[PDB]
Amino acid sequence: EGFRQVREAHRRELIDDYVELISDLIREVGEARQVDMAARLGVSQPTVAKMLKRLATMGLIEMIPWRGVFLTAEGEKLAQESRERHQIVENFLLVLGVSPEIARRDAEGMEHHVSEETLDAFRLFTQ
Amino acid sequence: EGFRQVREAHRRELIDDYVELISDLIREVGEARQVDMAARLGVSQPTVAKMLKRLATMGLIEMIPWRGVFLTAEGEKLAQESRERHQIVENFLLVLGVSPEIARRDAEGMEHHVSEETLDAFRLFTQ
Repeated sequence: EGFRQVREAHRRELIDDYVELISDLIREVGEARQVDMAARLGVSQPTVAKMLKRLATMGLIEMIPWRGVFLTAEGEKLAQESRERHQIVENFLLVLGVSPEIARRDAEGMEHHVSEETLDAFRLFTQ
Repeated sequence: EGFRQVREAHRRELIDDYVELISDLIREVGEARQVDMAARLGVSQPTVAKMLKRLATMGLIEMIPWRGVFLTAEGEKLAQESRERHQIVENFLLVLGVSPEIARRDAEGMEHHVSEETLDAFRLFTQ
């Protein structure tokens, strides 16, 4: 599998993606169902169900019968913070002059590998 | 598991890391053994052996009895190119003003999520 540090960083990125996904789903279609999450992640339903229980254990999500998944106050803030980091990187790349599509693409995959000091540096760039 | 596009990007990053690792090992200790590769990757020996056969099939590596693993001309160039991309990102972050340690860290994890247009933009930055 791998070094503890790397697995822990990978777990963190998964958590962020899951809570951002849930918020985006509620915001776009009004609900976040397990089947829709699975389809939008590209994974089976069993693995989504598996991650949801981990999230509940971390007090990040609440599951309601016939209504799907929702975020808790802690989970919604976590999603807001991830989104914010992705935006800082995206805006930085836009200031650099990268096409809007590519800027948004790279920012999504890059953010999780950007240290805090680097993100600050990106933010710094006002121009 | 996931979307084809994502799995293919992940496979690519693994290939680069493996060939860079092999070149770095030969350069630092004169040889690249499976047990040392496994230990330095944080994975078991079975998975390294598994990836090595995939690399041989791609004509990227050659395995020699009692001598370990070596790269082919194609494999050595692939490693040189990965290293180069990591360097472009690292230098870019240094120009930005990020500490040497963090610059090298983020560049390693970032490069695989940086599109070509973005890398050019990074290179562009001369300052």
